[PDB]
Amino acid sequence: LSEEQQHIIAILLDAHHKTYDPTYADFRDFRPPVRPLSMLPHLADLVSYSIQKVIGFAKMIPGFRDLTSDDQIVLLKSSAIEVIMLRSNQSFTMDDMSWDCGSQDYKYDVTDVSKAGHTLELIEPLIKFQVGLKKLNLHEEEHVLLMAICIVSPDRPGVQDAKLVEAIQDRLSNTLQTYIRCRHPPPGSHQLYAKMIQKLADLRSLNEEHSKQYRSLSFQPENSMKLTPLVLEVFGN
Amino acid sequence: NHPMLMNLLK
Ligand SMILES: C=C1/C(=C/C=C2/CCC[C@]3(C)[C@@H]([C@H](C)C[C@H]4C[C@@](C)(O)C(=O)N4CCc4ccccc4)CC[C@@H]23)C[C@@H](O)C[C@@H]1O
Repeated sequence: LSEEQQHIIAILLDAHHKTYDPTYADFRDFRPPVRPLSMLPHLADLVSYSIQKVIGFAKMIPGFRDLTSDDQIVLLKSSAIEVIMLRSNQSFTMDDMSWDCGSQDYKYDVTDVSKAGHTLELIEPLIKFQVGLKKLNLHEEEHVLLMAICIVSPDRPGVQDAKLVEAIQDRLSNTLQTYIRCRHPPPGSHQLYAKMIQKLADLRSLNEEHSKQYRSLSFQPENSMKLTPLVLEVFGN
Repeated sequence: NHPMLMNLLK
């Protein structure tokens, strides 16, 4: 575990502590939850707020700001929803399979999110992903590395410079691999790196399902009205 | 073509 990679882990931890509020104080600013697509204005506000936080995290990733402005946008458009699902694992609890954010009120279950349309085709695999991510019992250092590796992916559609993206991801991947050996003891570290990259593959199919869900729902202007301008810009055309 | 996202970068 080198000079350079302890620097990286310190940066990502601080970046996360600045972009994820464990007290969830800003939830008062959202449009109120009502439990029709009753919850969508509240969840749209939650997602929109979370995209801002994901962007703030991404900008602090060592090597990210050295990318083009255009490559940064490509990486955030494709990765935003995936990092949101990753970072939501902190609020997700396995007592009742819900995201618990202080009150409830601000706690969300499958009935809160899968009532309308074909959204269960996304929610059922997403809950299973949350359970699977939770059973990894990640160190916080591993949690923030995985989000950063998720953001800086060289295979996102539309990436121009990919070698540099790969270079930035490799230095994060090799930080995660070396961290698991030196800091994660057995048996919890057994194939832990392979199980984490597997969760990156789960995010890809959850992202693909998400794009199909969003496209169908945004196609109805009545529901697109309830979203936010940021959400529409990022989850785009 | 992403005014808000570009502004959230810098
Ligand atoms: C983003 C965070 C959190 C995320 C929590 C959840 C639990 C509730 C359901 C959340 C918000 C998911 C969204 C509803 C995806 C939503 C948002 C959107 C626009 O991407 C979409 O099409 N979705 C799925 C289709 C859908 C439409 C209408 C109602 C329900 C689903 C994605 C992440 C999930 C909760 C906290 O941990 C903070 C963290 O930053």
